[PDB]
Amino acid sequence: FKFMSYMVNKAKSVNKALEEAVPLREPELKIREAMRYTLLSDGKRVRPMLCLAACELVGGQESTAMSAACAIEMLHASSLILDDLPCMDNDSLRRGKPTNHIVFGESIAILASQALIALAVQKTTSSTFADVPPERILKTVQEMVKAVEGLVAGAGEGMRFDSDTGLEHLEFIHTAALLEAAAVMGAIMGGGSDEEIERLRSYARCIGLMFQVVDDVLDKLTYPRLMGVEKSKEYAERLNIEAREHLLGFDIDKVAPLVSLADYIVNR
Amino acid sequence: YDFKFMSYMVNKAKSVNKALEEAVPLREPELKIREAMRYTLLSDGKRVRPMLCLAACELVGGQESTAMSAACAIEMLHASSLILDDLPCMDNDSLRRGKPTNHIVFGESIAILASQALIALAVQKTTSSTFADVPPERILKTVQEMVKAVEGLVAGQQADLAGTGLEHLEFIHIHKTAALLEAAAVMGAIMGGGSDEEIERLRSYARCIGLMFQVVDDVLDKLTYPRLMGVEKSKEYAERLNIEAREHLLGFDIDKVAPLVSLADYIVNR
Repeated sequence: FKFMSYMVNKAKSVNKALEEAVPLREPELKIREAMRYTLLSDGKRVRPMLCLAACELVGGQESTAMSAACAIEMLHASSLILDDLPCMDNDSLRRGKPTNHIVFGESIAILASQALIALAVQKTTSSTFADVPPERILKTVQEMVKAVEGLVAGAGEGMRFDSDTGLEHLEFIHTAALLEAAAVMGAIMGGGSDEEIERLRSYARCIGLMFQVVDDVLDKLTYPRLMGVEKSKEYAERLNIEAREHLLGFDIDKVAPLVSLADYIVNR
Repeated sequence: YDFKFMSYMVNKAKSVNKALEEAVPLREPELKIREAMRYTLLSDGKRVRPMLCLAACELVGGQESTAMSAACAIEMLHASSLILDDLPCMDNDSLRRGKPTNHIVFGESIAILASQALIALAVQKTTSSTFADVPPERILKTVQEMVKAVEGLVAGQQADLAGTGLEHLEFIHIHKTAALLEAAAVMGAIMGGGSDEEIERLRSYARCIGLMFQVVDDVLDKLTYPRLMGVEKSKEYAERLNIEAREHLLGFDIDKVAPLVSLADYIVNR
């Protein structure tokens, strides 16, 4: 389907706004090259793509959220430069053959991740575009830095014995902030009502969660074995239903792309 | 040794510290990540940058009230970068001032997390300012000033890693050491109501005083300043810096500028 199309187009459209955000120049230069090595590899720009979406959805236009969108992907890149560190997951190679720190060193990787965190902010914060009331960018950056916090953050509590019979029901409790951010920033920039902004953050959570439920199905703690694939799957579809619910309120003519995104997730 | 100033510098420091402590409470969760940030952040300073921020507010006719979130921010960012530079990957320093560093108490994994939470909280706290008795238009200018600071730090941390009159040390120093100082001055200047020119005069002052710290410390003694110079010619650089700094303050109210002059005084009189 074309949802892939258009989906593909946004991604190409984004990839170009990205390559100009971070060009080649001497000062400083490698940090800029390290930035691109991770930032401009092939990836589904889901996060930025969702930003533009949320913007168009609330009655704005794609280019206004473009630099919000560009930053939310910058934060993404800053994070997994850091996640692939030995201190953290220590994934020697992911997607790319080597990871950033394996090519450039831990020192240079870490630095690059910071340059990228500064840059993202500068861009959303680069005052810009539609000359959206600056009162508004604030909330945008706010929500985007609010993101990096819950990103750092990323059981028990309950127990019962039926006795009818040997039941012993035990309950537990248990990220994807960049996704919510993307959604929210975009809705902000495109001129969103407080309540549309929150509808969209609810949505972003649901599809955030059903991404990894679905990916785990494709295979310490996983999402398999606990419960069941038959179970994990239904879970994911229940989420897809909720995501639809949060889309209720918006004009019917514009929710198509987010309805479709949702479905693209679980339909694998 | 000057009192009143110290009295100044101290009461001011206490105000900031109280402001910091409450900005980062010990509440769960990430308990040992709020714990890791607090360890470095709440550790005793040396709260010049926040002072300078606050001073620069008052000088351009603002209240200490207005620039406190900003003052916290810059000291947070100081912390965040400080944690990062200590990392084995980078300067590799187990101890600082007799106590041991963040990552030898919490491990590299948490240290890094703590610095990221700090740089994220730093930014947040400029924008998230009450007393919005002030237009949001130059809260934004404040934020970009903190951005530049961060690029300066990166720039500078990166140059530090390059193990005859070469003197790029000045570049290193400005970029890392002086940047936060300049950010302090300016972010405070901005919040206060300052003209774009009052601001740059402060930015220059902040830079002279920046330089002048590192020149004098080197002296009260892997290239350092007195060696490429010779012990003395460093010591006039200081006072040349010292004067230049003072020049930059000419034009201001000769009352409200007392601390910034006195600050310069203090430093070179070592």
